[PDB]
Amino acid sequence: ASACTDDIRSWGLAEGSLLTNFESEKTGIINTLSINQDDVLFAGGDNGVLSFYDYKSGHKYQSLATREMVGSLEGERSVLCSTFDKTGLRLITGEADKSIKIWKQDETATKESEPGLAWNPNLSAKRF
Amino acid sequence: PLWIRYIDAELKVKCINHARNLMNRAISTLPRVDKLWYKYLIVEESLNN
Amino acid sequence: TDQIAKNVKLDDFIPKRQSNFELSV
Repeated sequence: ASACTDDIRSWGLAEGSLLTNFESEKTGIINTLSINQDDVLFAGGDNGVLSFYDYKSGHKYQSLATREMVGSLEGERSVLCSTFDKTGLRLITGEADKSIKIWKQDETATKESEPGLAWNPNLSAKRF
Repeated sequence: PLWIRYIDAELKVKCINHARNLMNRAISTLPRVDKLWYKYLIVEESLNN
Repeated sequence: TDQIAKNVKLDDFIPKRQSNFELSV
């Protein structure tokens, strides 16, 4: 996976072929990408928004804004680095507010109780 | 502007084939820049091609 | 003829996995 502002793409390395265009529209500058073994792709925005996508479809299933530590400037609400733990169940992020944040998936969730963002590919953007 | 200036320099001295080779390179390099396609189109239309 | 912008092909822009998410890599 590779990303530039508002643009996350997936590439097959065996031949350098474009695999999928993610639904990264309006997410702004992306500072970091991480992929776990469950096909979750995480994109950390410079605007401080955590974007979670399904790697195979490129579907953005969750958007979650980080909260900067007390006394921080609005510009400090920015994700700078990330990595999943070895099991892929914990996401570690380093931010401009000088803190490290640990994220984990909700175990009470299910396909029906937490559907996430709807699959609704925007035809207006010609990235298909 | 550099591409356009180069193409114009080529056309002003009537080197139409150098200009063609250059316009083909321009659209092959930056196919999403409409200005380059319109330049090639207007050049060939001026020559009744 | 096919001499114009020979190196530019529509398929280079199309994401191969959109037609089949489960494509094997």
